[PDB]
Amino acid sequence: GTSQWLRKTVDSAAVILFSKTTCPYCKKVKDVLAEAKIKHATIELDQLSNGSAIQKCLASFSKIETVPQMFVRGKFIGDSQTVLKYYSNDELAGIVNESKYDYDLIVIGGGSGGLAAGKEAAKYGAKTAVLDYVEPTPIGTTWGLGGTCVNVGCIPKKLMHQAGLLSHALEDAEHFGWSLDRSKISHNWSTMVEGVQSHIGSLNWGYKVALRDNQVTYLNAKGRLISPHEVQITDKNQKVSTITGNKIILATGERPKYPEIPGAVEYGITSDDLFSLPYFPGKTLVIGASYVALECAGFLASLGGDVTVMVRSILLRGFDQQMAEKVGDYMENHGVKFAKLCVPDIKQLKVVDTENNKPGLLLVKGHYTDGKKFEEEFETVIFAVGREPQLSKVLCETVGVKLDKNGRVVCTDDEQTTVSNVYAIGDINAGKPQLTPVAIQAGRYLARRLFAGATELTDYSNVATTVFTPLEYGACGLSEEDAIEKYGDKDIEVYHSNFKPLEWTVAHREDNVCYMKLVCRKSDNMRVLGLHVLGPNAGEITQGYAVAIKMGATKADFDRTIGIHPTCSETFTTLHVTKKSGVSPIV
Amino acid sequence: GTSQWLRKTVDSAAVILFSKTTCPYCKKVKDVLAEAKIKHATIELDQLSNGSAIQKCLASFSKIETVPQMFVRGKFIGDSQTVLKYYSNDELAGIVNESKYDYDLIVIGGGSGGLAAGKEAAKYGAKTAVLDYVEPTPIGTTWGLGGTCVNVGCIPKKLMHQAGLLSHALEDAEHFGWSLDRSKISHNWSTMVEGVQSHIGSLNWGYKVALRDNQVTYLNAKGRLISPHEVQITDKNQKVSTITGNKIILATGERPKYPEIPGAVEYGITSDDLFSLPYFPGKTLVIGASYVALECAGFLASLGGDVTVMVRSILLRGFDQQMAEKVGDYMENHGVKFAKLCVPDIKQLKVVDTENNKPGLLLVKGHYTDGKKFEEEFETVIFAVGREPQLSKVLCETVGVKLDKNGRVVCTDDEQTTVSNVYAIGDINAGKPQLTPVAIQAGRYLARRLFAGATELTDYSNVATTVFTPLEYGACGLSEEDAIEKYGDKDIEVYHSNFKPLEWTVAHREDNVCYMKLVCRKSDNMRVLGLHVLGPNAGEITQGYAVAIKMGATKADFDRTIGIHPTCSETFTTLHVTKKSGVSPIV
Ligand SMILES: Cc1cc2nc3c(=O)[nH]c(=O)nc-3n(C[C@H](O)[C@H](O)[C@H](O)COP(=O)(O)OP(=O)(O)OC[C@H]3O[C@@H](n4cnc5c(N)ncnc54)[C@H](O)[C@@H]3O)c2cc1C
Ligand SMILES: Cc1cc2nc3c(=O)[nH]c(=O)nc-3n(C[C@H](O)[C@H](O)[C@H](O)COP(=O)(O)OP(=O)(O)OC[C@H]3O[C@@H](n4cnc5c(N)ncnc54)[C@H](O)[C@@H]3O)c2cc1C
Ligand SMILES: COc1ccc2sc(N)nc2c1
Ligand SMILES: COc1ccc2sc(N)nc2c1
Ligand SMILES: COc1ccc2sc(N)nc2c1
Repeated sequence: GTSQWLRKTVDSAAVILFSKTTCPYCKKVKDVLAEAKIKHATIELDQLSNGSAIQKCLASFSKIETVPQMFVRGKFIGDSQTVLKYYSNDELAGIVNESKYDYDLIVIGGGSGGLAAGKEAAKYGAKTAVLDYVEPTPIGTTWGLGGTCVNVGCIPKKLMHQAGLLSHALEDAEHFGWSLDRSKISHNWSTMVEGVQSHIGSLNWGYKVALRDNQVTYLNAKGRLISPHEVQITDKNQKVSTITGNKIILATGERPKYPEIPGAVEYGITSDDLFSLPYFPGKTLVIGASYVALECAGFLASLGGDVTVMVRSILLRGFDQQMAEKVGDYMENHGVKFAKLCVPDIKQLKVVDTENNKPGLLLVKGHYTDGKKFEEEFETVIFAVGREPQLSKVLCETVGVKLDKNGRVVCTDDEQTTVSNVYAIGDINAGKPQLTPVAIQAGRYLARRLFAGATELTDYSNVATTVFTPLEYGACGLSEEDAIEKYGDKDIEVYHSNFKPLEWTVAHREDNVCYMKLVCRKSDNMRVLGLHVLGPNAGEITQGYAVAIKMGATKADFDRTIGIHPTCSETFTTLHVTKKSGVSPIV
Repeated sequence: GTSQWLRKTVDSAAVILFSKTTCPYCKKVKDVLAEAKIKHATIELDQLSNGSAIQKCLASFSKIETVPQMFVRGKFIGDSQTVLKYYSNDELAGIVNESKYDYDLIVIGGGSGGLAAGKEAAKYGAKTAVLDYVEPTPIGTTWGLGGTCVNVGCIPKKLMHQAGLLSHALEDAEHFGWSLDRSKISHNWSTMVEGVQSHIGSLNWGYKVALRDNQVTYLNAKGRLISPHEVQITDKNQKVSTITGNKIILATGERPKYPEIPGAVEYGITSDDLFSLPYFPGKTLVIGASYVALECAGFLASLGGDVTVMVRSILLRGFDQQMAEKVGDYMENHGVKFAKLCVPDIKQLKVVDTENNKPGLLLVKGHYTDGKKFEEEFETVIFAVGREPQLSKVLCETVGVKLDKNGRVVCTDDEQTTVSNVYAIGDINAGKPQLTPVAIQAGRYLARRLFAGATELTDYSNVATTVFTPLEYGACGLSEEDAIEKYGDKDIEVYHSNFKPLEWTVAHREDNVCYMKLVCRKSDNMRVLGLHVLGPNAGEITQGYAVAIKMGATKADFDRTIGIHPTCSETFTTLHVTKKSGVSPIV
């Protein structure tokens, strides 16, 4: 119990001090360590409810039972007299840098999860390397340190969403008394992209500064795991070499898929290319119906573009389908065209005009599921048909790391792979939600367990989401159809209501488009199984409720909490119309 | 136990059926009542924990132990056969309408609490009257049904705040690529007031339709309680008469105070006048430092006004003072001027030009707390120095209703006054938070206890708030200073952090002005005592966390919950810097 924890903690910690807050000999050792600039984990036994047992177990390692005790990479170094001995004899620095491997930790992948893991590990004295390389897109697009979210994901996507939201702010301003004329105003794409990219550039720089300031080695090189402890690296001159590490974290993420049709790779683009594109896409086809497809089509339409979305089967597969349909109906009422039940079978009519900064022109041919034909011209074609890893590029098959049928890494609930010193975090961890805050939490918590004796695991259940379509959609927990499948229709009650933002009244916007519902379990005290909201600032609205759902909130907890007025979120505190009653949810 | 609940329910309900969902005899009685358009409460005994105990207890009133049993105003009326007998002989309508009083319920006051109480009561067959009258301001301002929030409070105040927020949307849009020039755009006060007043008028009418469709008698008349059951009314022609009622709900609210100085009533205005003012206020002095004072000064400055606030001592007395200082510092940096530690001693220079729609001109003279003098000219002077009831107008002292030293009604935890059939709700209920959703919950919950046999009480603790200053401030729970005073400094831990909205990056707004903190109790598992956030959309951010705080959230609950990215709210899920540590909170 305690003894198995202590043995795991001593074996993998890089530099660790066992201590008590009240001991002057411990304080004496602490003072020497960072005077020598030695980072290390510390465990204060007088703060743990079974530190008495832990203190006894230490003797199995050191032959002594007192504090302080200092260890390095699994070996007892000494008590207070001995550490100080090594200090004044100039032997300490070499003791703490002695290692079987080049690094205590090698992280393959410099994105959301890998940067978080690497920085946290270095805080506790682990000698750490972070490797990052960006394979160019088929047209040559590349970018800096930070991963998919920072460069070609959450950050530029929401900034362009905000640019689209501002179009309605300009419209609304007239009704609130401002003198501008919305009809005489236009949008400049390249001015937007320049501002977005300047912010991304400050993030690239900020990450390189942060790794420097934590004493992390950053290598802009491609990594490949060739045995449990050996990582082969290839740098920008094609020089190949091998570095070794005790623990390995795989954190290499995914890249967009292309469909296997003529012309797709040659003449289309993906989200990887869109966020730094030097010309306005113009008339655009988006192929796909994921949240990436709908978000990109949405802001393009708000920025003045002529936009079509070609949908294989349904919108937002895997999300609540009543909410998916309301999301799409709103988009279709504000500009976006949909080619439903349709797939592509791409021809080039004009080459991209790199000089004058203009798109080319394309003929797209496809068919509907009944066999009728699709044929139309577009200036830009964007594929948003899913994302995949390519771990046969990162991971030799002889190492023994097990993958699933989709090519993701099969892990235990502490992120361990089938190779005992190798872990995986982020989008490549099979079965986990593919989100930046999850990858960050998993990375930081894993670093603390490896190098500071922590025990807390990452909790992957009921993680809230937000889809940033022109009208935003936040959710936490089960869809209504999943809840019914799991418990049966008679054990599920659904409370719901339309609402109108107060900001929308003077602006003459729609009365009954925003919507929210709570999906509850009758036989478990009306437990809230899932929460759904369509409306402005849906992410801000949803976040706080995710804490209450984590704690097991019921309908009664929502009723006894009082609202804040005037807000959209307060509508969750007075819900009363049930779906079974058949009463209308309009307001 | 069960005995005394049943007695209370029978004596108080207007029309109540005791039933079981499975019984076809109950189904037949319900249908008769529905056809005769008789509204009633229903208690389904087969869905209560001790419904079997109630069923035998009903014998004390009816001499029968069976179901259905119908009661009217405390009298047993009959079982299925007997009720059908009265229906067949055309005797039912007179039985259900006969009462010792004109009304089952008279509500004095047609505002947030009063309208909610009256509509809820009528849903269970209580015969209800709602009285409302708006005594004009000193310059003659008056308005329609709905109360302070609807007409001169939360609704018009947040609509003008939105108009002010749009000035920053206009500035921001240039940086996101839109071609307007904020420099050549102006604001028209009267166009704004017209749109706001048109929405308020749709609410006045909506409340009159709602009362009609619930069979509630609405009298636009001044009401005065002269004995426990007698209400004297005065109408628009000064015709005086008396109506009687079984239960009485006092819900008359408050009005703004004026300071006792020359010129104040003659030449100043209050928030009561501001929201329909026919001319732009111009150079404005706001006297006071409550949330009303600051919210009004904030949007006036954003609309292009020259605004000064005169502060007697501190900003936002009663709120967290660190937070209040950050609110005031933001307004000072964005154009509001402050005259600190200063009170007024008002002179007319120009009379309001009612013809060409222009303000007058005033001289304000005052003095600072050390003795220096204040003297300066303003076009409009707005007093926001508090609000008070005047129950001497509403309530004869001989009736016996206890008031406190401030003139508010002293109530038990079920809103009962010292006169057993008289209740008080909303802003006049002493010691309760003076907020619109509180009044609505109190009113709806009380009507159900009186007329449908409900037992749930209103919970007044940890009610969340939002101050809609130009940068908004949301809170739920204790201020930091109140926590320290109640538990001691050694037992309080404070986690805090600055943040920057992603929307502010491309717009080049400030890096370290938004701010958030959690105030926690160490010896109670790091219980979250209070939550505070300064930033955009603060009310949307805070609302959901109020459910978690109601359920007893700890810091570990905030830590194990995952963030939604990119949002402002997610910063709460990863807080780690403590105030004790001395580490900077900047980003
Ligand atoms: C358009 C879009 C929008 C999104 N919006 C959101 C959103 O709003 N909110 C949200 O929570 N999530 C969002 N996501 C998801 C989010 O981007 C991912 O979940 C997150 O980036 C995953 O982090 P990661 O560390 O697992 O991988 P990544 O961030 O992809 O990092 C992996 C890194 O490793 C590098 N690498 C790969 N192979 C090697 C190798 N052999 N050697 C060295 N380096 C290598 C990659 O080039 C990359 O830099 C979005 C994704 C997309 C595509
Ligand atoms: C400027 C301002 C801004 C505010 N903003 C907010 C906000 O953002 N959020 C929030 O939660 N709260 C806000 N409030 C507070 C909110 O308005 C009040 O808490 C709420 O209106 C109180 O409701 P009530 O039912 O107690 O009284 P009221 O809403 O004031 O209604 C009482 C009614 O009774 C009438 N009456 C009085 N005497 C008699 C009589 N003798 N006979 C007949 N009728 C009579 C009055 O004229 C009035 O119409 C704000 C208040 C102000 C002043
Ligand atoms: C549609 O109305 C809007 C949209 C976006 C924004 S950003 C801001 N400050 N105000 C608004 C108002
Ligand atoms: C930094 O640029 C790089 C880094 C590593 C590699 S491995 C390869 N094949 N090309 C590159 C380019
Ligand atoms: C316009 O409606 C009214 C209603 C009641 C009264 S009592 C009074 N003094 N004036 C009025 C006006």
